Amino acid sequence: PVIYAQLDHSGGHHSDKINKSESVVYADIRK
Amino acid sequence: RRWFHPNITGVEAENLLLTRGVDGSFLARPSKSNPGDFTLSVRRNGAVTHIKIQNTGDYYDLYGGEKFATLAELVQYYMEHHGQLKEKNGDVIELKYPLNCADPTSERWFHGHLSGKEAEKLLTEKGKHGSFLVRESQSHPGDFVLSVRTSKVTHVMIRCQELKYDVGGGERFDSLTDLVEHYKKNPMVETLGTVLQLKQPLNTT
Repeated sequence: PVIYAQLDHSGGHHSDKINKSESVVYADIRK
Repeated sequence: RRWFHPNITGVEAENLLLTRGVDGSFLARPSKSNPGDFTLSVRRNGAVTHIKIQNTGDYYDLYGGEKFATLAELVQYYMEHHGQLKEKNGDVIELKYPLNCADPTSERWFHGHLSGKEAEKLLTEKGKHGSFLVRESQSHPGDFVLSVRTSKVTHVMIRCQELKYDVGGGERFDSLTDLVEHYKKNPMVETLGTVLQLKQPLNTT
């Protein structure tokens, strides 16, 4: 079936934080 | 943009990339092998490669590498940073050309990929009381959002599952347009009490 790549994440440098952007809040709706 | 295809497996992704795509075309889609995960499917050298996207609930990554709060941020990063997607023999995987998925509606109140903050800016600058738009959810790939100006901007998640659309588990609709029309005639109201009238669309440009 569907086969997936084995990535190489070694080499260079990567951050350890979660890259995030400013987000909005989603309202609650009355039923 | 428009690289996210909600309703497809890797086999269908391969069909789309080999028929409509070129080398460098790519898309994202849900994972079938691990429900909850996502996948990139990328055309390279006349064949398709699939890349697993881990979704921990706090971030997305490629089982390693940089971590991202949203799927769109992961995709954007790997489009913009050449050489960071590589296999063990050194072969680079390049995300060059989004293979576009058709929009769920043709109406001009649908803004496609538009962040929540971008939508708030749009509604505060160009909108009036009761102005509204619909956009893709960034935090829930495959879902949508009704953003309404009332001054504040309110965002209402629209769940999309099995080609049906609903708000908060309420009445379900066969299309985005049907849902919007309904809630124009029957304005929803927040729990805090604010009535979200859909008075006029804020149209794309």
